[PDB]
Order: sequence, then structure tokens, then C-alpha cells
Amino acid sequence: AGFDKYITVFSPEGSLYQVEYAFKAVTYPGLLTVAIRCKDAVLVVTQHLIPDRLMRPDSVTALYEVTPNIGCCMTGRAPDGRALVQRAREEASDYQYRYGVEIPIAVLAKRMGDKAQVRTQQAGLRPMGVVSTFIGMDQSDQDGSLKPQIYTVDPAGWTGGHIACAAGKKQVEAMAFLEKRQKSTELDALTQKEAAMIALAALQSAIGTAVKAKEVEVGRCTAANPAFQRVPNSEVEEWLTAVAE
Amino acid sequence: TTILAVSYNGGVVLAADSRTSSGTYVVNRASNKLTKLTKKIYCCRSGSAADTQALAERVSNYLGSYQTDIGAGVNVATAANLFQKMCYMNRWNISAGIIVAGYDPINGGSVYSIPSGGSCVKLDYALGGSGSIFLYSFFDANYKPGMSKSECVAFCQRAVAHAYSRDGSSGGLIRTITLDADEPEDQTIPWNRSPYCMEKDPKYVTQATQNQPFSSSAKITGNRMSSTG
Ligand SMILES: *[B]([O])([O])[C]([C][C]([C])[C])[N]C(=O)[C]([C]C1=[C][C]=[C][C]=[C]1)[N]C(=O)C1=[C]N=[C][C]=N1
Repeated sequence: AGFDKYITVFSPEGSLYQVEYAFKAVTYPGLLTVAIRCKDAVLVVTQHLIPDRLMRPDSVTALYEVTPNIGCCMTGRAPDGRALVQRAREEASDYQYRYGVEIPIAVLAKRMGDKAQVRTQQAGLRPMGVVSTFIGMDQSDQDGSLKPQIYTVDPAGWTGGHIACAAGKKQVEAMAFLEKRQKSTELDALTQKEAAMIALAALQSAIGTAVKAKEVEVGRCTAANPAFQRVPNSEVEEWLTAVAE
Repeated sequence: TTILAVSYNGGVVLAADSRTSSGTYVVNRASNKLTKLTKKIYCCRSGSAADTQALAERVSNYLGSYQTDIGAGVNVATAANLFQKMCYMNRWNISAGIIVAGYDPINGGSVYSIPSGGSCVKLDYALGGSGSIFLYSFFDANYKPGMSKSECVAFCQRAVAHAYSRDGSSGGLIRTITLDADEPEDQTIPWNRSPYCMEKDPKYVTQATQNQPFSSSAKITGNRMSSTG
């Protein structure tokens, strides 16, 4: 009853205060990401803003490659996100050596949520103040096709699939735009051009700025080219004009 | 097993037979001794079928985990120092002759021959396997450096076909692949369309006159093919 909040100890209302304080390290940099999957692709947009003009803008990034078919964005404390990439690259490689096949995206999200649960149960270890968003396309069963996947793991360890997610500062106004857009159409029937307009407009409704094409970076995975790659900046400009239309 | 890798201007040409044989019996006549490490770097594979398969997929997982962390392409000299490290600290327990050949944009086409002793030598062409001892005097006479891509494919297919004609260990198909700045093109020509075989070699048509007829003279007149005459 002396501290109640300084190490991983249950509060008298049954909460962990080092979990609730690590959620606030996600919104503390002030950034934002939006992920969405269409019928045949996955998209991840994120705010890529450099305040200093003397900074090399192609070094600071949040989009990482875990395996050649899984990409991720790390929204939260930026050196903590680089730490969980190196953890996920070890787990995807040790899956490859031991089991011979590439790791499923739903399984790589589960094995990274088990790493976050241990750090919030042992008293000495600090939780990672970052929300991971592992995106990719899994091999479907009984037909052999590919299927878009989005998986998000909290700093507590809450893994789960998504149709469209958001993380960072004013992530509540980004969820509210996507649910309002969900009431009209059905997001698993839209195309890659149509779904790119929503994830960029959801990034506009929260920041209220209608940002430039260099102030974001977008990575994608498509059923034709299943490898994770980031888009060119010229293709973001073809999308930002359509949102203004 | 007869494996070889030859460099041209663009990239390299890997060439190998297809036969794993337990001493004297052909367990597999359609083996694949050309192992993919990365997209542009392969390795030829001779010796123990299990000891070299475990090395080839242990290097290929270090090499793909390296490529993701770097974010660029893997050099061939990088992949040839991961076989040398493993074939030297296991050299008393494995039987492994590896020829590593590939393509990188920095150095072009590279060929590394890693013998059973565990050394590493960078070459223009490499030979390996039990059938390679036939091909030293064949490359001393018939090989001229600086061929094109289409000439190195027809040469290495003609090179392997002279090797498994005399070797008992080697035989089967001829699996070749080229690794250069284009997409990797593979080609598997069979035995019955091989560029050389001793059965259709027109100087081995006449039987050696061993089974002489019972005659009155020392004049050798060929074999005895019938009971009457
Ligand atoms: B080649 O004949 O050397 C071949 C190379 C291998 C890496 C595909 N090796 C084998 O055929 C070996 C036998 C051998 C022959 C000559 C030298 C060294 C080894 N085959 C096997 O190891 C084997 C035997 N029985 C079952 C499975 N594998």
C-alpha cells in the first residue's frame, strides 16, 4: 500500500499501473498511424514528419521489415519499437530453422504478445512503450488463395486481428472516422485505390492539416506481389489529390 | 557427383549431375545438387547428402536474416565465409565439398571453391566431386576463358557429360542454372539428349576382339558371334 504504482503489482481495484502508464508512452510522441485492408491488399499509413530541416529524411522511419512477407509499423516510443523488431526477426528466423516454413502472421503476433506479458509480470522488467502493427497476407486453406491480414499487439499483450486500426495521438478520432465510413460500405469489398483514400483521410481528420505526401510514408502488401515494400512518394501524390476531390 | 561452376562476363554458370548413390545402388537418379541460398547466390553440393544439406540450410537462414537487417543485397564473399566457418569447425565430422558461385552488383560474378579441408579459394572456374578428376585435363585442353552466356551453358553441359560417362558415382540428368543481372534461368537436359555418351560414340562401336574362333592361324579375325561359324 506504500507505492501501489511503481512496479508490476496489482492495484486494490485489480489493475496494473505500469500497463496503463505504458499506453501513455504511445501517445506521447504525438504521432499517428492508420492501417486498413481492402479486398486484395493491406495498407499502413503513418505520419513521417521531421521537424528539423537538417535531418536526413530517409533514415528516420517507422516501417520495418520482419520477414520478406511481413512488415510492421511501430507506434510509440521509437527506440522501443526498434527493440521489438529485432525480437520479431529472431522469432521469424528461428521458426524458419526449426519448422521449415515461413511464419504465419497470426502466429508471429501471438509469440510477440507472449514476450510482452512476461515483461509485465516479472517485477524488474520494463514494458515496451510501443504498439506494434504486423501486417501481411496469409496462405488461406481449402482454396490456396492469399488473404489480407492486420494484427496489433498492445504493450500489455492483447493481440488480435483487425479490419482497420489506428495508433498514436488522437487515435480515438481516427477510429471514429473509420467506423463512420464503415456504416455505408463493406471494407472487404473495396479496392486498393478506394481503401487508400480512407486511410489517408482518416489521417487528415485527426491532425486537421491535410498533410503533404512527404509527411507520410506508406507500406503495402498485395496479392500479386506478396512481399512487403513501401510505396514511392509519387503514388502518395496520386492519392492525396483524390482525397481533395 | 560431378559439380562445377564457370564464370563469364555477366555472371556464373552452375552445373551438376543428378544422382545420390549409396555406394553402388542408385537411391535417387533425379537429385538436385544446386542449392538456393539467396536469389542470386547458389551453391553446388558434393559429398555427404545429409552433412551438406544441413550446412546449406543453416547458411541460408543466417544469410536471409542478414539481408533483412541490412536492407540491401548480399555479396557472394559474404556467403562464402559462412561455409568456410562451418566447414572448418566441423571438418573432422562432416564430408563436404562445396562450390559457392553467385552474382552481386559490386563484384559481378564470383566463384568460390570450398574443399573438404575447409579452405576458401576464389576462382574463375571450379571443379568438385568424385567425377571432377576427369575434368582437369578436359579444361586444360578444351576451355578458353571469356565465353558468352550461351557458350558457357553448352560447354558446362558438355563438360558434365564427359564426367559421368567415365565416372560410376555420377550420372543421370544435367542440371544447370545461370546467375547474372537477369532472372536466374535453369535448364535440365536428360540423359537421352545429353551432348555426349560412350554408347553412341562412333569409336566404341567395334567390339574388342576377345572371343577368337578356334582356328588354324594366328590371324585375328574378330569375335565369334555364332555357334556354327
Ligand atoms: B555425390 O555422389 O557425391 C552425392 C552428393 C550429395 C551432396 C548429393 N553424394 C552421394 O551420392 C552420397 C554417397 C557418396 C558418394 C561419393 C562420395 C561421397 C558420398 N549419398 C549419400 O550420402 C546417401 C546414401 N544413401 C542414402 C542417402 N544418401
